[PDB]
Formats: sequence, C-alpha cells, structure tokens
Amino acid sequence: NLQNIIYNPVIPFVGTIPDQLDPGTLIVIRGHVPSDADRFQVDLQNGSSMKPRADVAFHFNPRFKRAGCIVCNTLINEKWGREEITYDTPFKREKSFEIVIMVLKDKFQVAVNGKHTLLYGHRIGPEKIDTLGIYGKVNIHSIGFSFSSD
Amino acid sequence: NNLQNIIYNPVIPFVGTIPDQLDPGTLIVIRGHVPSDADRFQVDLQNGSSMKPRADVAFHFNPRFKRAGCIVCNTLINEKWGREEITYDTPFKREKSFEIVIMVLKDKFQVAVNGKHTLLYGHRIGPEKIDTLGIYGKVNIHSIGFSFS
Ligand SMILES: Cn1c(CO[C@@H]2C=CO[C@H](CO)[C@@H]2O)nc2ccc(C(=O)O)cc21
Ligand SMILES: Cn1c(CO[C@@H]2C=CO[C@H](CO)[C@@H]2O)nc2ccc(C(=O)O)cc21
Ligand SMILES: [Cl-]
Repeated sequence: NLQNIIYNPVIPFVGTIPDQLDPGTLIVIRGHVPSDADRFQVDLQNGSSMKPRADVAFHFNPRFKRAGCIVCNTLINEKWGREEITYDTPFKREKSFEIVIMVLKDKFQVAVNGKHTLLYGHRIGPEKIDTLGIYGKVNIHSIGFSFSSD
Repeated sequence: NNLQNIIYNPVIPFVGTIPDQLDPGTLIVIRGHVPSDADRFQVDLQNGSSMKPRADVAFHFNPRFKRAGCIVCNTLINEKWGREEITYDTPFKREKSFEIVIMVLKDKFQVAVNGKHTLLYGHRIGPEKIDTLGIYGKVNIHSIGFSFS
C-alpha cells in the first residue's frame, strides 16, 4: 500500500503530505547516518513557515554524542515542550536505517529496522500535520506514506 | 491446550472483559460455526462496552457472506468508521465450522482461520486500549480462550 512522495531528496527536505495522517497511516523513511553525524531530525509540521517557525507536532531527533539517544518533543508557538528521551537507540554513525512511523489515534509508534523504538503521545492533533521536514546530518533514500484513506 | 480464561457456548451477542492486556504475542482463539442464513457476524476488540456513545472498536473483524463473500476490517473512533480494508479471499462459509486465531503483534493483528493465514490489519488504536471482546451477528461460538504474553 506504500506511495513514495520522493527518492534521494536533498537535505534539508520539506514536503507537503498529500493526505491526512489518519489513524493507521504509516510514514516510511529509508536512509543512512554519515560517519560524522551529530544529529538529524524528522519533523511532522503544521506548514512550512520559517518566519515564524512552523509548529512541530512530532520532532524525532536521533543524537549521536556519547552512547547516543533519541529526543522527541513538540514545538508550539516557537517554544519546545517536555523532552521525551529514549536512551535505547538503534541508530549509529555510518549505518543504514528504515524508520516506520505508525500514526495511531492517541500516539505515534516508531519502529526502526523492524524493532519497536518508542511511543510519543499526540500534543497537537495529528489532523493539523500537513508537512514533513528532514534536517541535519543524514542521507535519505526514500520517504513514503501508506495512507489509511487509500 | 494451555489456553487461559476458556469459556464455552457464550450467549450471542457476547460482550466480555478481556482478562489481561493484548501485549505482543497474545492470542485470542474463537471456535464456532456460521449458520446457513448468515448475512454477517463480527468480532470487535473494543475500548470498553459503552453503547451510547458507542465504544471505540480498535479491530472490527466482519466476515460477510453475500455474493463471493469477504471479510471487512475497520476501526470505529468517536462513532465514525474509517477506511474499510476488505479481504476478498475469505475462508468463512455458511454451515462451516471455524477456529479464529488473532495474534496481536506490536504493529498489526495477524489472523489465521483453521490454521491458514487469512489477513493482516495494521493498528489504528494502540492495542493497550482494548479491554472488551464483542461478538455480534449471525454466528454460534463454541469456545473463547486466550494466550497472554
Ligand atoms: C538544531 N535544530 C533545531 C532545534 O532543535 C532543538 C534543539 C534542542 O532541543 C529540542 C528538542 O527538545 C530541539 O532538538 N531545529 C533545526 C532545524 C534544522 C536544523 C538543520 O541542521 O538544518 C537544525 C535544527
Ligand atoms: C451492522 N452492525 C454494526 C455496524 O457495522 C458497520 C456497517 C457497515 O460497515 C462498517 C465497516 O466499515 C461496519 O460493519 N455494528 C453492529 C453491532 C451489532 C450488530 C448485531 O447484529 O448485533 C450489528 C452491527
Ligand atoms: Cl492510540
């Protein structure tokens, strides 16, 4: 059921999500972490405004310093909320990944390389998300959606 | 037969509390038969048993018998049905007995009937929200039991 919006996008990438992230929707991101990566992020946004900065419903932010982690958060009116940090991180410098974001009624559920990674409760209604951004030190092979509505 | 909370010949419609959480690896095992004039029946994995307003249905598993038959899978959220996922390759048949095995995985349900893979259904509601098993419609249920993880 997977409809790729794009292959091998230049980073930073910002794209319109062509249908609503209804419960059951999957977002599938395939890529590779360069050997000098500090961090990258996948942001599910309410628009693409840079000034002022678009709200980020879901900021999914792998960080590579020390033993590494994933920081998840929400940006509302240009302010970050309570960080949810996952120390059990599957990402590594110079390794390839497949991220699967499952949109559920009340949360995102993220798996990497087929292994459960984390959950993130909705702080912004996911119906307000219409943009996907990927930023930072990361190589993206593909971004695709499997929409509920299809 | 190591199954847990096994009950026999429940009255239909059935609405029962699921006696533990639907963690990855959990099985729900339902044995029954389709009466000869069945239009449809359903197995609903619900978030409670509210009738008004109607309880969310994480997984509606709805065999239908008209024409070549099918299984309709859907989710009810805030009394609105989502996009139907229809399986046209259906193992169910009027006057035939069945064993349904619903395996809960982290990202989907995997359903087998009489030991044959039938369908997959991706989660739309977190399965931790499911506490109720409803069985409704034109069906006889011989037994229900569980395998918890
Ligand atoms: C660093 N950075 C940010 C801000 O990220 C925040 C910094 C710290 O904590 C926040 C989460 O709590 C968030 O990661 N937003 C960004 C967007 C793009 C880029 C970039 O490299 O192109 C870099 C970016
Ligand atoms: C017919 N029906 C429903 C509604 O089913 C919906 C109707 C059409 O499409 C939906 C799936 O998209 C769903 O089967 N909920 C029910 C609950 C119980 C019964 C009953 O026969 O007891 C019958 C019921
Ligand atoms: Cl949920």
